[PDB]
Amino acid sequence: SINQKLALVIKSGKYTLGYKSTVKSLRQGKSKLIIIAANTPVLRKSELEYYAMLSKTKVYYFQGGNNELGTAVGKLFRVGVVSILEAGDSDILTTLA
Amino acid sequence: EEEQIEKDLQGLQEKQRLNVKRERRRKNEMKQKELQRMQMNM
Amino acid sequence: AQRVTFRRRNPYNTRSNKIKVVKTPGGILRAQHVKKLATRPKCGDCGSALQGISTLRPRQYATVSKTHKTVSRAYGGSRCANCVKERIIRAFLIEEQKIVKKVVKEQTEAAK
Amino acid sequence: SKGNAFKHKRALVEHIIQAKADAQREKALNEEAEAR
Amino acid sequence: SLEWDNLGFSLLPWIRTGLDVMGFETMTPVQASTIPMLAGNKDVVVDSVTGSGKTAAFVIPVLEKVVKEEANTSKFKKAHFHSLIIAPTRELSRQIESVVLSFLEHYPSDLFPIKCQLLVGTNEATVRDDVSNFLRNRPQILIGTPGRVLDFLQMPAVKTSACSMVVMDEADRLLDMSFIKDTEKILRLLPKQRRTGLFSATMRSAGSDIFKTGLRNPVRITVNSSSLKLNYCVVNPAEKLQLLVSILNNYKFKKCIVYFPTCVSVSYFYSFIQYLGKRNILVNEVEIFSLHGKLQTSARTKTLTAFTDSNSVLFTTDVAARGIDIPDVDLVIQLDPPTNTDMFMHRCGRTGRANRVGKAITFLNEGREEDFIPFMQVKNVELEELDLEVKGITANFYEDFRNWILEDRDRFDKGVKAYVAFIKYYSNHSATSIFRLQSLDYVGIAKLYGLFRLPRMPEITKYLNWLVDPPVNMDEYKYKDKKREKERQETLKNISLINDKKKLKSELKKKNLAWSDKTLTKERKLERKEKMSLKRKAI
Ligand SMILES: [Zn+2]
Repeated sequence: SINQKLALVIKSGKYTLGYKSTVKSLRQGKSKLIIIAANTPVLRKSELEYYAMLSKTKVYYFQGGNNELGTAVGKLFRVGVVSILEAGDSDILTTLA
Repeated sequence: EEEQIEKDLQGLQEKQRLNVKRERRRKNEMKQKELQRMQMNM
Repeated sequence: AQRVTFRRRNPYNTRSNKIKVVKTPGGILRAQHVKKLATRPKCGDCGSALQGISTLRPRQYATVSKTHKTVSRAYGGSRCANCVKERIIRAFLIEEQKIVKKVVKEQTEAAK
Repeated sequence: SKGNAFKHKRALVEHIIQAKADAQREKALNEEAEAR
Repeated sequence: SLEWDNLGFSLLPWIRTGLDVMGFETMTPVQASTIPMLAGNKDVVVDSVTGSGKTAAFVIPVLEKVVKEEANTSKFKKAHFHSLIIAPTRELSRQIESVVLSFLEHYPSDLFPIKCQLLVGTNEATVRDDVSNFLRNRPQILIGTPGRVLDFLQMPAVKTSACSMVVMDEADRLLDMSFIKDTEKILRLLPKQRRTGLFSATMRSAGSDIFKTGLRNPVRITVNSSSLKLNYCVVNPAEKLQLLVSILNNYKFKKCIVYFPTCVSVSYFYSFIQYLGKRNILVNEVEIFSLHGKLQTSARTKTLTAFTDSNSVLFTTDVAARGIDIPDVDLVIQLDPPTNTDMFMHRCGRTGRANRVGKAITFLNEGREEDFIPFMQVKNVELEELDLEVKGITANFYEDFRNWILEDRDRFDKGVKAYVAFIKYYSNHSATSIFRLQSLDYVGIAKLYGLFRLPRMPEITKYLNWLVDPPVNMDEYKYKDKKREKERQETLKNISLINDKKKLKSELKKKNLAWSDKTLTKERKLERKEKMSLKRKAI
């Protein structure tokens, strides 16, 4: 699954939840992968896509809303986009996911 | 003299039992409430 | 405990004529008609009150300087800051998408 | 207090201090009960 | 296997060299089961017995993580740190820092250095000196007590954003009710995404409070193995100090640690025992020291290093009970059982290293002594009763204490203050049934401290004066100190004025109480009716 890898990343790796943190990490070049929820607004989604193209950061389109993505991460609040600074113990980066 | 010790031990134990029960009740209620709230946005 | 009444032709409790009671320097209570309150200018995109613009009656804007009814930013005095930011971002992204689509069309028509 | 658990100032203060006492006591309450 | 070579992640060559020079001949089970995981994206919760390699067990992964995350490089920023280490007492943190320095001794040159800084409350260095040398020296390891590290982190010159490793030693004590207020703030300042290591010999007691630290991917670790003797004596309180003497000059030991409830008690009884030794009451090659936690830091360090360095007795509070290890300690005496029983195992735990022949003794008040032993038994602790004769007391000991108190009024003040402090300390006691204020031998305890009058307390008035039958007036009692003698005489000459000030304060408090006018009205009615009945019944 993809939820197990995300949960392992949150448990052991390094991550940023939210649009502002994701954009800041994209600017700083510390992002390895950005997971985008399907519920995010179109303008912010396009801005994130352009920033990822500029920073050459891999993009994964999550199959669910921001609340499903928040539950997958392990937080009881909605998250619209996640950025993976360090995979840590998990292998989400290796499997092209 | 010892009646006060017996009374306060019994009272604190009953309070602890009621606290455990009410925490279990509220935990179930809020978990159901947050699940329903999270699912209502779609 | 003195009673006062309208000072103009209209005898009805209409929105146009509203009365306040004031004590004049003669020691007596007298009525005074109050004008309609001014409404803050609103943004043309979201309808929120514009920041940094004085609130006046429609004809009172003709007598004040331009700094009291504008903002130094583009669209200042017509649209708020967030709406202008969205407009800039949207325009740039639309232009980029047009460029990408044109390149894609050039490539897909280059096969033949 | 929003649920009308306290009826005036003294009740709230007494509840706070009693909560402090109980939060001091609960950890040893179980072993004391087992001892008797 | 317990071999350094066959560990999972192939420890760094200089860490291995430091280990080999230090030795240990192998790696302990704690270091075998904690180092692979604390450096492997897992938070750690470790319970282990005292002196089982725990300090190195959380120091080696710290250095491994520091090297791994490129903390020892020019890329590392200024005013930033990598790892934090917290301990409940200053001596424990200084000892941890000494261990880290010993490990870093063999750190190779020709590379960006790795340094540590100790942040403890001291009278030799303000927090601004700490900030200045933190900026100048740029360390990657911080070690300290919660108060000074909280003050240090609150300074705007220090940035905590690059921290990636937090270690709490004696984590059950740092999550205690008293320390939780400071540690909550300390963890609030630091980033949440980090690796946490909690280490404590009684980590099970802090049951659900470990998640207050913010563990992410945790693994609890429990390590288990007659090393030492646990005794107790049930005697009248007024004899307790005498019994202490009868142990000091008769038992066989190299180091004896005597625990006292309060700091003022430590100083007061230290002075009185020194006075007894002046008169040659106890004749032995014993050097007696006092060490409580309210001293200046330099004095505490000097006293501890003098005691650690020939037969020595230490009068210490619970500061020295936990963590610190003084070798060659033979005897441990707990003049009173501790306020919390969890620390009891620590107080008598200073001995028994490598199954050494060491004895622990405790004293009981004869009233509710039937409850302490079964309480420890339920907690899997067996206390074998010891019978000790009260040698050298026929009639004079309390008389000697009393006539020594009469020499200086400062001695009287210290004694009464210590007695009242002990009464307050007994008031804050867990296991209320075992330690009852009502059943407390107030007269016995007062006789123990040499006092000749019960201080005005609610406890004394309710649950129970002149111990010396011919009373002594305070007017002829001389303070013996020139500066304060004139102040006392001035206050004596102003007795009526201060009394009237307090009288006016009392009247104003009367008028400011709840519905005071109504209370005066009710008193008027009651007084009139009662004084009418006082004659109408007689007539
Ligand atoms: Zn707008």
